[PDB]
Amino acid sequence: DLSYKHAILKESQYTIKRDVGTTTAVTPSSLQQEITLLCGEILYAKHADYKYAAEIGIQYISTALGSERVQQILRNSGSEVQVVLTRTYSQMLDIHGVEKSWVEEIDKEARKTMATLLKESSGNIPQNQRPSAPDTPIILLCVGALIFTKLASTIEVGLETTVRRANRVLSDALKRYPRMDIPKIARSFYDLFEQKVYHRSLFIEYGKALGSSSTGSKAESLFVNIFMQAYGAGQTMLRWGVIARSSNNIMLGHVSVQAELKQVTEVYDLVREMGPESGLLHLRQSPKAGLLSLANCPNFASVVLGNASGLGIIGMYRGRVPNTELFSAAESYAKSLKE
Amino acid sequence: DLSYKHAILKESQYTIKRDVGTTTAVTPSSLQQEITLLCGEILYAKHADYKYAAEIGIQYISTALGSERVQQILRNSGSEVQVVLTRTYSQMLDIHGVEKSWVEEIDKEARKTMATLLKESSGNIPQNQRPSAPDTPIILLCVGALIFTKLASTIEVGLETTVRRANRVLSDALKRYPRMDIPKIARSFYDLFEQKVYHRSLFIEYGKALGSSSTGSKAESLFVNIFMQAYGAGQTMLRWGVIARSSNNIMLGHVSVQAELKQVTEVYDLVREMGPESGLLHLRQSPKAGLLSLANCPNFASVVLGNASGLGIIGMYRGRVPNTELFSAAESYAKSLKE
RNA sequence: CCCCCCC
RNA sequence: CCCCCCC
RNA sequence: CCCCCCC
Repeated sequence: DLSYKHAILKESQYTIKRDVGTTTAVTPSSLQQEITLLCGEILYAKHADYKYAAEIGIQYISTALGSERVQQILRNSGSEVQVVLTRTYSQMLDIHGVEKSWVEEIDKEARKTMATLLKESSGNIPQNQRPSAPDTPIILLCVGALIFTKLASTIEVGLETTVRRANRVLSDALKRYPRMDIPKIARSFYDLFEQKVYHRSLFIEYGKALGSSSTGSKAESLFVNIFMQAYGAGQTMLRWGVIARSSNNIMLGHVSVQAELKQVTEVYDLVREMGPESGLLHLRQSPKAGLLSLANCPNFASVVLGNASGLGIIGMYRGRVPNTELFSAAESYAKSLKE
Repeated sequence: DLSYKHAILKESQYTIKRDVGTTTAVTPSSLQQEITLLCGEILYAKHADYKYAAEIGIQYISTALGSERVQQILRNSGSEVQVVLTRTYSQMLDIHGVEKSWVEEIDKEARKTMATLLKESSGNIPQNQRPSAPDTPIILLCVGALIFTKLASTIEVGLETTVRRANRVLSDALKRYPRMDIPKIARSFYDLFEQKVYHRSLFIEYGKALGSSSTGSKAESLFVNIFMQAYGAGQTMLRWGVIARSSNNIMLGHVSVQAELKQVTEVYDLVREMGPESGLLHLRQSPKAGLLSLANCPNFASVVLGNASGLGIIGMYRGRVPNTELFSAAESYAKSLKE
């Protein structure tokens, strides 16, 4: 059945159309040196409103890939959003859907903070501490990638995890910019990813275009590391299933587990059939996701969760254990094997 | 014989003609923003009559796919129903076959409820609690998809299951709209699916056009999840047969089971021959369904039902057990293997 | 005739 | 319906 | 995020 369902979904002669009357903003590569400034003036000043930081990160992505490539990416993502270009005025940027009041506020706040830290201090600002640093857009996109790995999770868990992991992953940027509010920027990125779902596809295309590069700075290598940490998002049950098989859990040989193993292997075969893009299904909110669910094998899922709980892997996972006796037996065996 | 029967049914040079003098209603995409309102004014008010909620969900489907694509879908489903377009009047909708009194009643009831909940309360209605929310048509179609998975079952079982599953599947919508009557909407959808059988084909085409989409909201992902839960409808005996084979039931090696295994494998080969569209045969009430029946293998069916009963899968399945001795032996072995 | 559980 | 830990 | 010794 599962192969037939995927065959129906894949073999479609008709293309969906959505967001027909909508538009979005991009910034041409000719403005990259400008957007960098903006992407850094968000980082070293303490701003009251961090509402469009995610849009500025996506603007930098658009400068990197190019306006035409970004339009093509949005078009092949199933969304008929018409790209609107970015202009300059007196210079500053007039990004579509980003209020000019916001851009002026961010610029003025950063200029005032820079003046205050230059007047009082000894005037020895290093090359990495200024807003026009060239890795500041990647530093913002690193907060974006941290909150990207938690798009399958909830908002509160995502924000808490983003802040906790960014105090260590982004320690160097925090030292360079003492006053960068990872919570508010992470909230902005979560809002962008939820509202504009095609920007998930744009962000993934940037991740690919960055990982495929021949050279990169440490910021881009960090961004790619986090982006790849997001790969199996929304499918931790499959990873824990292969973990359970590697652990040689005895309760995998139970009668009901052996009964469901056929369709479990069917799900894994479907994973292989989709191939490399299967991992990005839940990150993209591809409607085709959910063909990879193991919820139709309650006993296998309970055994997998029990094995994870025994090994300590389960952590604070919020999934359901359908069959509690199998869960407890598997947990006991996994603890025994671990000890 | 079974391959020959399918060859006769498939190799037909003549097309059937039905519903020749009949007509049905569609709504053009230009009215989607309007139909959404209607599809949500059914959800947050307590209506005396929920008679045409299913037709309003199908109207939203018609806006999504388009009027011309919907006409083509109805034509290729074997039904010569002439599509009638939807108009507006003073604005509200005049849907063909939907009485204007009903639309006026629903709109007035929703407006009165909104006025009552705005006058008494503190006036802090969130963006998701209002009728013009853009996921309300998908919320109605989710009740429709829940009752869709029970079209092979009976009406009472379908309604009971729809309400039971919708208290959990649709918990968030229920929180957003405290007064949405899943029983009456489910009854309306069951009535639509029984009366207009071509709307099963339309609803399946919407499911495909939604699953094939590159992006979607959580409502559309939920709808696709339920729609795929409906895939093997009307053929639980085949699923339980492959379950029995996976369980390695000893009574499958009995003399009579081994006698019938040849034509059983013939049925499964026919399943593979039809391919992806085989699962939707009973959902569509395709007359070609019934070639997949295992009723001509009473001993295999009894063994399969016994295995299911032993594993606890049988639940409250109402199929017949032809050979009770095989059923009991298979149930005993399945319980023994499970323990 | 067929279908019939749970998710 | 699905998802849900850590890195 | 990754890396981190010796030759």
